[PDB]
Amino acid sequence: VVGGTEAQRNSWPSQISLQYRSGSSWAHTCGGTLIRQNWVMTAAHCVDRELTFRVVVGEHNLNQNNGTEQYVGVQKIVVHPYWNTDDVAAGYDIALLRLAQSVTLNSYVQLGVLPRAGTILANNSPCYITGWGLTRTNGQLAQTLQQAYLPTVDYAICSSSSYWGSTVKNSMVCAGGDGVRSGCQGDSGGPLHCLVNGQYAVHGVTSFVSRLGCNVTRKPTVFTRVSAYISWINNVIASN
Ligand code: NA
Repeated sequence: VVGGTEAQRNSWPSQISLQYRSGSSWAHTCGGTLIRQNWVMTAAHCVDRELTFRVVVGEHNLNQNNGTEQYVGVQKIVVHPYWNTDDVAAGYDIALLRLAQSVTLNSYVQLGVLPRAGTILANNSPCYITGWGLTRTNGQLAQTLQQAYLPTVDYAICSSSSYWGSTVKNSMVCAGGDGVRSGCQGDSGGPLHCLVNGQYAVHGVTSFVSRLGCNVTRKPTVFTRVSAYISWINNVIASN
């Protein structure tokens, strides 16, 4: 997250770190959201590679013991059936991961609340992106969980020529684009939390930014719109 600030350790209890085994160690690769005690939602493009993955919940500092982490293997990966790796702009950038064991809920570990199906945010709605992604274009991952305030940009605007044009679809949400704050590598799969009727819900799964850098004016971060996929999510979980 570029232009972010350190999150309080109990602000975003549905946030997870997806990590892969790298030699003798594990390394953070993207974010995601806990949606059942044994299911995680992330971006499809995060699990494109044939790696060994684990999920870490209750994480705050990637490089120190926080005393709150639970580590759990990924048992099954279900990517959206329409997803196509060489066409992120077509959408369907979403995947569910079944965990090997169910995690225990506490003040650091909670289920993410999803929006009702079909819900669309008005232009300029207040949202926070959270994650451990790069803190500058071509930079390094954050140690501690970061958050940034990124107001939504509605489809009519973000699909106009000076923004994303037809690369953005109605199945997506855009947020940010002020040139100071944005998502960045390592944030993919992570949540966009928006305050609706007094309650934060996860409205987006971070999907892509502009190859011209993370924080670029009029290239808001693009997220998969979770409220477009409520039935898909229910169906997968009901059938697995
Ligand atoms: Na830690």
